[PDB]
Amino acid sequence: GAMNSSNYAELFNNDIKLFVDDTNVYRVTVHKTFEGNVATKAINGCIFTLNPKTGHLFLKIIHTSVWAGQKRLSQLAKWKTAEEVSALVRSLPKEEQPKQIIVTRKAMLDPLEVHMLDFPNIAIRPTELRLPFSAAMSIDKLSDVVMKATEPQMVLFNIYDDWLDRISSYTAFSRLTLLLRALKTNEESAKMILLSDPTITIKSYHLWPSFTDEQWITIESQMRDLILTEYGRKYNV
Amino acid sequence: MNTVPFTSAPIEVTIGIDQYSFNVKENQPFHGIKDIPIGHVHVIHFQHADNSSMRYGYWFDCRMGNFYIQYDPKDGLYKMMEERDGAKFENIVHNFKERQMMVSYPKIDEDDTWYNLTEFVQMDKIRKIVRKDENQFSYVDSSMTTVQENELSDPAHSLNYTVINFKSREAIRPGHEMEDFLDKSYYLNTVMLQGIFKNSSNYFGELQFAFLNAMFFGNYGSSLQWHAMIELICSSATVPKHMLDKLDEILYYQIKTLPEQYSDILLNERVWNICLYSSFQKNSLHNTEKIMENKYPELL
Ligand SMILES: O=C(N/N=C/c1cccs1)C1CC1
Repeated sequence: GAMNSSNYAELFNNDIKLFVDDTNVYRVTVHKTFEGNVATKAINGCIFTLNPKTGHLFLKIIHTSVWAGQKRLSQLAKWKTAEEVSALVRSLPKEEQPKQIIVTRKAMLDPLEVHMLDFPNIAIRPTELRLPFSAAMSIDKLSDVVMKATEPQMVLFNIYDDWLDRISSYTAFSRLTLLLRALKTNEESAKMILLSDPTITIKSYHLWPSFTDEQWITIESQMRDLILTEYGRKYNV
Repeated sequence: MNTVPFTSAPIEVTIGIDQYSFNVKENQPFHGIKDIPIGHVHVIHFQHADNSSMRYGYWFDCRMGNFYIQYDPKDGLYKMMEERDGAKFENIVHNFKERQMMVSYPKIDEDDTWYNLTEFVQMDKIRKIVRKDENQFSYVDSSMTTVQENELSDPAHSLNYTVINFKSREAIRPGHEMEDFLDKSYYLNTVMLQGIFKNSSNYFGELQFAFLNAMFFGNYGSSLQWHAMIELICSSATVPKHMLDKLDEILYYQIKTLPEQYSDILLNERVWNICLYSSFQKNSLHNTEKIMENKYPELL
């Protein structure tokens, strides 16, 4: 059924699975026209498709050309997502195809089920988890490749860098979700916490800075603090 | 002007004949139903006074043979049978009519209700949905499951309705996923109408049979079939104008006939709300929308 706090360890077992987040597929700026009406301008988007066990990120860049001459784009965006995920599964060797795909938004269930009818043994699941994958475009190197794309493109990343050398997938996913939650709640504050000390750099082949185990504990503490403060101001609590 | 005689009525029972019903007492000198209109299928149905929770009956057409009812004390039910000796049968009906121990099919001259509910229903199509080839009549009851329900366990006693599944390869053309899921016109027109039913009369005949089994027996799988066939039309942007006009008449009479107190268990809120207010055909079913809004505004 639905993925929740009760069945959380299932994310780190040996059954291949992917999270799919469609939040950043269809992106617009809203603006006034010369006549004082409102119009949208699409900007490049991305599908966020993540193996939470390995950290492998399949970032399908959605070029604005996709939307030209199409109607009902928020509806089309869910179907285009399902089409691209389906195309990705078909492109993988059988032994690498996922057993389950977990969609971060319930509106993706029907489009993905319909595109995956050919794969009756792949389970399409919702989740009760409120995952902060919308904040993916706060990761500077991911934002860069999306906004520079001139055509449809798939780019592969490891969102955990080399962390799995030192920590389990459970711990790596917990750190990822804490960093993205912080970036979603107060992007400027989160980015300052990550990039303030200039001695700690981001390797060319990495997304996040090269923190020692001790520095990750401090960073993780600074992120939890940022999130609780912002909760207090929100709810006047 | 046909007759279905009864050997006897040994157990207290409610007897339905089409949309009508009457009570018979244990060992009441009741010997059947006369003046049954030729030209239509009919259904004779039973609920025992001692078991209100179960309903069973027989679809038949008096043009296909001489049929009678006889209670079986072993299987504990009223059974339909064919009498192959026409002279013996005429001799039996004449005697019971002379002694006036038969109820008359109580049709009002003005009243087209039964024609209106059975317009496209044909015995040869009933016998393909309900398979018992050695009989010319078809048994249905409350508990019989559909082929569709069975796939999600005795095939011999199932309702073989045409399987409709909006999330199936049959329903969705490779490369037309979003188009075919949001506009079911291809599934309705090419797969079902051209492909399986051959024409809209056969499609309507199955829709009308499914409703009647849902109403008369409380058959849950029949109710699911009726709603799926309405939803397939309502969710299609491209339907022939004659089909929409006929569907509106069909549903009007079904909603008019439904018992007011069963509106809650016989009508699916989601399907009706979608069909009348959201679907491509939301403005196409004037007669149906008016009777539903005036009779069951709570459902909507
Ligand atoms: O669940 C049901 N119960 N209906 C009972 C009835 C009793 C007599 C006629 S209908 C309907 C199939 C959906």
